Amino acid sequence: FACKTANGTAIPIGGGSANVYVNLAPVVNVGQNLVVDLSTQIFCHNDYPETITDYVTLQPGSAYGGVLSNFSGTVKYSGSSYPFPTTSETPRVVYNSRTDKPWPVALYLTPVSSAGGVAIKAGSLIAVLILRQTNNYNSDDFQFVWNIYANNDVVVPTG
Repeated sequence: FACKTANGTAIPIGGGSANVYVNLAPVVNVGQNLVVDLSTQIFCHNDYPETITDYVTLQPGSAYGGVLSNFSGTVKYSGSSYPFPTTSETPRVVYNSRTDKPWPVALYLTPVSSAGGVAIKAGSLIAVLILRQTNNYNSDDFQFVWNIYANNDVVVPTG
């Protein structure tokens, strides 16, 4: 399980935690508003698929940070939505190929205002995600943290 950002920046492997800088494009929707689609920003593969299959889950306690710290919403993880901040462990995503594919994650916000918005500055913290990596033929089982930072200035709609 080895990942990088769309800008080309490596993300640590093997249990190291990371500061991960991403571009975001928030959008207002009926119901949940999109904060960031990480599936356009973080790409991952498996460098040893013949010998091991990787499984990755999002752990409880994953949450917004910075100016979004007080907000709730949902996380779409591999085609299903779950409460955010997370209070349970998601099902597993499988990595079994050397070909980069998205980390299939998008973060949404529950409307709490009438037409409000929150400015996110480039360089500021968006979210703190806790990941857990396991595999099929081993007992290796470790957790690590991705601090998600904004690359660009945006307005997140809260209405």
